Amino acid sequence: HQVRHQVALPPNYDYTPIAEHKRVNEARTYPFTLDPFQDTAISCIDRGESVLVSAHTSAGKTVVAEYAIAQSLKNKQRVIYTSPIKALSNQKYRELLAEFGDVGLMTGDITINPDAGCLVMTTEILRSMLYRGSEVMREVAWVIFDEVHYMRDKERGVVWEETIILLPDKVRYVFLSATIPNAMEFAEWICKIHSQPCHIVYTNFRPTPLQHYLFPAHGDGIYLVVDEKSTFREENFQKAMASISNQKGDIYKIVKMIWKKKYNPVIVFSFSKRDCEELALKMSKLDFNSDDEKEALTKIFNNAIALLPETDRELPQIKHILPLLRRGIGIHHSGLLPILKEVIEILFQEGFLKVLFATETFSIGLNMPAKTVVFTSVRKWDGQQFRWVSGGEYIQMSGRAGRRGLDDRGIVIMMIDEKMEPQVAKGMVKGQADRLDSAFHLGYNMILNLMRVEGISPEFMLEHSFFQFQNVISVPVMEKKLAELKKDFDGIEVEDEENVKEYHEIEQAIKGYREDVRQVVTHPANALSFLQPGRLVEISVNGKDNYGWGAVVDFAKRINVYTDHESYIVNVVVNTMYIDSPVNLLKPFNPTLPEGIRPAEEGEKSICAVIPITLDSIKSIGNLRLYMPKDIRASGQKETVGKSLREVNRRFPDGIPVLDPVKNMKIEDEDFLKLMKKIDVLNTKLSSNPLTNSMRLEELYGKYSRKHDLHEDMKQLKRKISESQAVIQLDDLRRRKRVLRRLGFCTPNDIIELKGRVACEISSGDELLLTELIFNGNFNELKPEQAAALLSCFAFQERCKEAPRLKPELAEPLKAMREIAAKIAKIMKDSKIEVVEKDYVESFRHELMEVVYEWCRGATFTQICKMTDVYEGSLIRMFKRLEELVKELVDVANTIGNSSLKEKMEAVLKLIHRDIVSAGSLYL
Amino acid sequence: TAPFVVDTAPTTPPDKLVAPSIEEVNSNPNELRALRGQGRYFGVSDDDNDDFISLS
Ligand SMILES: [Cl-]
Ligand SMILES: [Cl-]
Repeated sequence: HQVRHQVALPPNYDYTPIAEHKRVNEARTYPFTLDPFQDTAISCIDRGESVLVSAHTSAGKTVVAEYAIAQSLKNKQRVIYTSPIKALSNQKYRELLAEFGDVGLMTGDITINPDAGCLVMTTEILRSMLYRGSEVMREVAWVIFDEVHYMRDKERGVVWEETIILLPDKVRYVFLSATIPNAMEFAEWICKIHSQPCHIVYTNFRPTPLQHYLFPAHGDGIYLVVDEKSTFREENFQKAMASISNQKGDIYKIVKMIWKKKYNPVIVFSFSKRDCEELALKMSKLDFNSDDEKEALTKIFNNAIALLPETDRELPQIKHILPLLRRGIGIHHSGLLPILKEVIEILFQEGFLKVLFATETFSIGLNMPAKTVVFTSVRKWDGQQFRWVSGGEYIQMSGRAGRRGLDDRGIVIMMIDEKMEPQVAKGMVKGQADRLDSAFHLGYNMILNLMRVEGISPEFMLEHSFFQFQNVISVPVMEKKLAELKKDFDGIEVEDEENVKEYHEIEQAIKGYREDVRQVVTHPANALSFLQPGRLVEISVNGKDNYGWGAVVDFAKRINVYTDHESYIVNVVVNTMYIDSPVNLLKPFNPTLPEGIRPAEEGEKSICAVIPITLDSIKSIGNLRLYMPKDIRASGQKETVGKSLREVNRRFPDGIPVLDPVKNMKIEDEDFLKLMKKIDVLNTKLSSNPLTNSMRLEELYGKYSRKHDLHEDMKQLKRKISESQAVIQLDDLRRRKRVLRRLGFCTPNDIIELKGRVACEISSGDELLLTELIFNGNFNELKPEQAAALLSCFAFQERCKEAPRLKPELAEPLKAMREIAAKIAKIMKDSKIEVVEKDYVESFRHELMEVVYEWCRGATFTQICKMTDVYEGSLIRMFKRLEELVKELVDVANTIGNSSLKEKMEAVLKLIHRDIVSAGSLYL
Repeated sequence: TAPFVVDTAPTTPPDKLVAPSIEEVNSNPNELRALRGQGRYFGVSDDDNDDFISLS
């Protein structure tokens, strides 16, 4: 393919062109020829210069990270590999450890070999360690950010940004990213805030090329719409979209097809745990493994299960997954037991699972691609939102198709249904990746920590923010647009009349009433009696596409409740159809015309066709009827109608005469008549306006039109500019400070209090509410299991259908805590913060208080799974977060000498951390 | 004593299904299949190039 390089340089910097660089030695060698994009980036690293690599996942970004690790270890320096989430870290830890040996891991869940030369850690742990000011950072020469484009995430994005800003200038960075369009900005931002060069290596290289296919629901096969050469097949696409417009078990057929044509392994994506298991259920009748394979994976499986006690081994979640696995069918989502999630990944890599039903998260797992990828849908819940999966997302996921060694191509199949709009579908498969736009936002833990530390400030963080940086770049571009508009406006501000204003007003009023008339006469109650064969009708479908005058062939009651206008289909002959429109896709009673169907424009040839429309598409009904052919489908008959239309238009150059709605159609109710009279009043009033006759007309009119648009663009542009100002964020800051002052976390002089200091060290739950809780004493008299239960209200982030009827020993602490939250949400409102006070209080989810409480009192796993609808894996996830939170509290208690609190929190840890909840990971 | 209370007060209806309590649940793992396996893999079974590629 092609490799693009750029570099962002500090002022007055002595730059030697990267391509001239010759490394004296290779800090790491590879058993394959480097790709130039790799070679280049590695030179950057050899030169001690930061670099953003921007490439697709199969392209080999890992080669670059590895080089930085080796070079650091070689120079006796330390290096940090930051992953987005803990699951990837574990995977990456396992991969790096085997390679370089001198490797450790620090996540929310665990710490291994913390003194190693190469540390794998999550962005969150990095963040803490920085604010914690750990000495580790001093020794660090390189920080690698894997998947840095996650910085654009609305809720988690801030952490990336925050930690980057926080890093020492001496440090150098390897940023790994998807192919983003605005790499330059990122580099430049790095360049400014860290006063060092930052390279950019970009490439669209794909080792294995993708073919994109559409599968219309209930269809008979798949349609190639984008081929290996990346060529868009318009014609096939049109066919596909029409096939669904004319029209859960399809999946079974699709997998069977894939099997039959040897396209496995396939990842079948869905966007809900539930959809995943359902789909797997349909497959199980099939069997994709040889007896040898069955034996092999059963051994692997048992070996994983071996650490677990028999009592856990007997969970039906464990016992009844094995029969799926043996058939070569996998499942993967955050709801499974972790141990199952892991071994399934493993069994997938070893090629024992030919079909894998998975949620989105599997797509960013380490080294787990397939030959084929199937989207069962492209709609995902953002909890409380309905996303058409972004182009960028479609790409990244579809990028998991095509296995470098073994496949000529990757196969991507997008299942579509009636809900699908063509533009959206077209948009995905021609996926253009999204910008990396900052999602920075102020946070209390952030602010508080900045205040705590001598040399830095909230104001600093804002100033160095990618967010603010993206502003100071964009604003001048916009002020340049505004001025260009303003100049055109002030220059176009040559209105000769205010009579024009009157003209406009009248015209539009008339236009509006005529539409009212239209609604009436085209209503089936009026129109159907006048739509006899041959009737001349003026056509305008969706009010956009004007086919001019056509002729009715027939009409009929629409058969699937629609609106009245939409309840009848009329077939009409038009002679203005664009010559290349796919008229072969038209179906006789589907008013949703195929993509491509359009009128011809100024310099195009026309053809005659029979299209189906609803009464909405009728603009006028004429008082003429063509003599229609007996068989409109017989050769030349359409063109014959067309000739007659030409003759009619030629015999009526100034418009085809229409049915008088009153004198002909007999529509004479009172309201319709005064409607016609209003139209009548305005037409004469119009004639009185001097302009209507004159020659100026369009000159004076178009002028009038232009200023207002221009005025609008300006008004709109002035706003975007207004909301791109640093002061916004600065307001947010002062407000949030009020809060911290009002709550007693910091002085009015913005000096941190004892309460601020403890809140600093809390990252797992809401640091305000938790802090308040602690200092008011709510934990003082609780037994540990109560504290556990109360604390679950911060670790639990999931949504569920069942909820417990709390006895008092849980209901009271819950109540007491909601009161404080309330007091807090008060103060939040008090400081003009965009917070809905009830939603806050309720954001602390309580539905697992009894689960946690009883787990802490010795209930078995089985029992607590029965006490809630939350998934087993989710349960363990929640416990693990709960542990992390608790450890953070143990820490703060320690550092304020509250020996009683500390012991309590420690006791909680001992209650939680046992049995299946304490099962270790297959990777560690 | 009296096996009832007098109560003429209202209680806000629960937003969600009432979950089972510790008292209602035993440690028999096979029971999960019915109680929690609905529509899940461990639920109980009924037992108790070319432009176009066809499914064919
Ligand atoms: Cl995570
Ligand atoms: Cl079997």
